[PDB]
Amino acid sequence: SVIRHFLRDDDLSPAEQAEVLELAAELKKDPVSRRPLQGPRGVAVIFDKNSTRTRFSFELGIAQLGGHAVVVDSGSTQLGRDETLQDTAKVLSRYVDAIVWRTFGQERLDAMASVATVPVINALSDEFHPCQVLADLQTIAERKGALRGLRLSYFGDGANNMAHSLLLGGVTAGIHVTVAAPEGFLPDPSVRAAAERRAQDTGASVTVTADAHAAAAGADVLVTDTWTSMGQENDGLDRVKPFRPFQLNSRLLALADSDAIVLHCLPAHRGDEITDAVMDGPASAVWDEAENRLHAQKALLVWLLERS
Amino acid sequence: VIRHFLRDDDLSPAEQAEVLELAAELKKDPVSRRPLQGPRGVAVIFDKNSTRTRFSFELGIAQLGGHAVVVDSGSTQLGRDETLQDTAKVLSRYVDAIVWRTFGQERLDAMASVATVPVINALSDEFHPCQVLADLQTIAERKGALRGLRLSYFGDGANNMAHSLLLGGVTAGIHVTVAAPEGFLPDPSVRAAAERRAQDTGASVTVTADAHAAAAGADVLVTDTWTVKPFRPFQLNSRLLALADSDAIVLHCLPAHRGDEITDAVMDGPASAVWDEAENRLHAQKALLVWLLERS
Amino acid sequence: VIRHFLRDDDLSPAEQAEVLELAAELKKDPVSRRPLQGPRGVAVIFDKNSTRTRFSFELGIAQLGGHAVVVDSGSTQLGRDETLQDTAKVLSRYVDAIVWRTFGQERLDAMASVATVPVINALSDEFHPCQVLADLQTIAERKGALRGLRLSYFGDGANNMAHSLLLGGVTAGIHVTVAAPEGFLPDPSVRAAAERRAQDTGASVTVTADAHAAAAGADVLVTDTWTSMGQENDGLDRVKPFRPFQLNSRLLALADSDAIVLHCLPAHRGDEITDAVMDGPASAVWDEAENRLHAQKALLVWLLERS
Ligand SMILES: FC(F)(F)c1cc(Br)c2nc[nH]c2c1
Repeated sequence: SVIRHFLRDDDLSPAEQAEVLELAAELKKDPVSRRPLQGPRGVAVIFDKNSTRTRFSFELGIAQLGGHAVVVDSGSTQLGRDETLQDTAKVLSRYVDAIVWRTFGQERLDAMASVATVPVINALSDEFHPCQVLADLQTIAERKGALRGLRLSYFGDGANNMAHSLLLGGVTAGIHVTVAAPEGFLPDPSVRAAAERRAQDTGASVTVTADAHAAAAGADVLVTDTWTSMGQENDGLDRVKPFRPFQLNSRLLALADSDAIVLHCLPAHRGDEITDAVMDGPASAVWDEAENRLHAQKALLVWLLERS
Repeated sequence: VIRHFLRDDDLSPAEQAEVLELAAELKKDPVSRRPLQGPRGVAVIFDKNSTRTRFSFELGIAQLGGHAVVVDSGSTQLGRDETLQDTAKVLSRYVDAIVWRTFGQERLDAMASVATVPVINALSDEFHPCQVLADLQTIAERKGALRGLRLSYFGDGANNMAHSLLLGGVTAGIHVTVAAPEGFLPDPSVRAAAERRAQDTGASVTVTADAHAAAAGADVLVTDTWTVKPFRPFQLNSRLLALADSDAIVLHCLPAHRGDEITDAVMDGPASAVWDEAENRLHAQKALLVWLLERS
Repeated sequence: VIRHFLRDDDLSPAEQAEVLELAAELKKDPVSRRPLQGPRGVAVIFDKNSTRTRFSFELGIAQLGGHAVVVDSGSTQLGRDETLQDTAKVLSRYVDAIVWRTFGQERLDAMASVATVPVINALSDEFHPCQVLADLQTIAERKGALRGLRLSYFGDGANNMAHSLLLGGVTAGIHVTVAAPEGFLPDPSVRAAAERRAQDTGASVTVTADAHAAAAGADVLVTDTWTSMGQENDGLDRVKPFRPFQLNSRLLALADSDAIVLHCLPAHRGDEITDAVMDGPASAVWDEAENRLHAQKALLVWLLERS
């Protein structure tokens, strides 16, 4: 049987992503009804950098599937350094049934997935955050119903992991995705081209614009994220001035549909990419969105384990 | 309607009695209560590591059917853009309770006003209320009724054990004496809260520099590490112990620096209940969790 | 009496055979034994971290129905804050067994002298007895009966793997050879203990600087890294003396044609072992690594029922 991995959002076809999201809704209703890891079987959860959301959602989600998460800070273990990556993956494949890895370069994930004989999941990387976007899609479906044909606009740094994954995962769900970002901060060209091609299959579309007002108008869903990740703090750029016109504020939200909702991958810098009034107001779905990391990641793991 | 346990007086006298009864029932049947079956999650967060706090809470939560997500001090420095209100809101979607070892009471109070699940003070600078629940469980199983008993704490009277022994002690009806040198006395608002609670239970509060009179007729003698000249007269030694009531029991929340605040002869002797006391952290904290969860 | 496992000879030949049989049974049926159901707790304490030791113990304890409380080295180190005796007395109230990776053997002996639960040496400076249980399980599943096999270890002859292959090997009736350069020889007390145990089992102990002689006709070839972190600053050139003892294709070709190769991992490819040997048909290093899980579960089951 071919071993399935989930490193980027387009690793699932449109029909596959729909199966995962339906399973996420089922598991939210009945959270201990699927026990593929009963035993317990192990799952490795490896961090090159920590995250409250990633830690809590995976460790508890794996336990609720009957399994046992072994949670490792790769800084402490010096992964890749004390032995080859291939040697590590061969031994992991003997102790666990899946590998969940938060790491930086996408090439590292690809390397691990090409040698491991268990599913590899990208918990969060520099280029993609596909588990967050599964949770986002679950949240949108909860509140709006059918995903096909919705209009979603993302604002801020157009080349970070959330911009890339909202493009790929959004068009895989049939959502028309707009990225509003200033010049110099636009999506990676190969990611954009992949999203445009996948959008053809689903009847969705990809738009990239510097006009925040135009991106917000008529939108069903508005999304933003922090303007700067940790690796970019020393990149030499002013990472405030280019982004101020793209702030998700009350004025911008008033341009979207009356029933629009707001999403934000945590953490948030209130006053930069998003204001208190929007973050804490009635259109915000950020806390359900964070909860749904637990359910959507469980669904992904059930689905990958069962097909591998 | 969400109950928290940040200081000993957060429990009324009747409520503390319920928790201690539950601790005794759970010591006898440790897997008979499964409110976290699933597993449901509990966060166990350390701003500063505490190995013995981690053992008792992590195993206790598991024996309730749950799964402890244990976060050590290394991640205390939250990353860029992380807050406390937002952390509390997210934790409340993943876990059914939050156990937190932090420093200032201000931080505990802040988490508790935002979180929609119970918050437990695992250990703080001002109070150690889970240790005192275990201490009261230890006294009761060895001596029976706590009301009327006479307890004396020796040493640093300004630290978290002195404060919690005052508040939790008088909540149980114990006559509490702190014996401490001049610069190391209870915080005055804590002392006043304890004097107030004591009127409801028939207990009392005494603060003295006279170790001999604190030990004289004591039923329970407690000490704790000092951190050093001002504490030497309060050393819990063979000599003070002779002054107490017969069958008096000695407590010490660990670790002990043998030959500083307490002697080998007292700690290894037949008055010592220090090992049962340490075990009872497990039972008393499980009881507290069961009790908080069913009211929240 | 409470049984501890601090060194390989803590098990008699008969008891070691019982543990290894249990490891084969647990490999077949990994969740059929639940002595820690509840869960009961097991302490897994690291004075220095070992990730593969963490994985195997943490999952193994869970599959016995228990809950491992894992303490990494980022906590205040045992012994500094209170006596080891005091710490052992508290641990004994919280858990049913203590698994500990520490440094000198006297710390293990101290903890076991007072603990009322079994103490297991996860890994120490002098011995690695759980790794050698996994090694023996691997050899037995690749070779059948252990008695009379010839095993040669190459490299630093005084590290924990050399000492444990000597002790655990002769306990199983294996003729053990340590091939090491002058000045890196087994501890004499350990060599004498292995020589005495070998009289009971028909085994033998050989120590030699002749790598070629040690490889010739061997059934099992073993090596390990030449240097631990603790040794990086010891002032020795820790490469030149060891290159004649590299486990490479030429050395392997001297052994029996059905010989297998073990390495407790991690490996430094190109130093103590070559890519060709470690990725070739004689290598059993991946089954070896997996068997840490099964052999340590067997040990825990066995110690818990005898204590
Ligand atoms: F699979 C093993 F063996 F347990 C493992 C896992 C990790 Br994550 C590691 N990081 C450095 N060495 C490692 C070894």
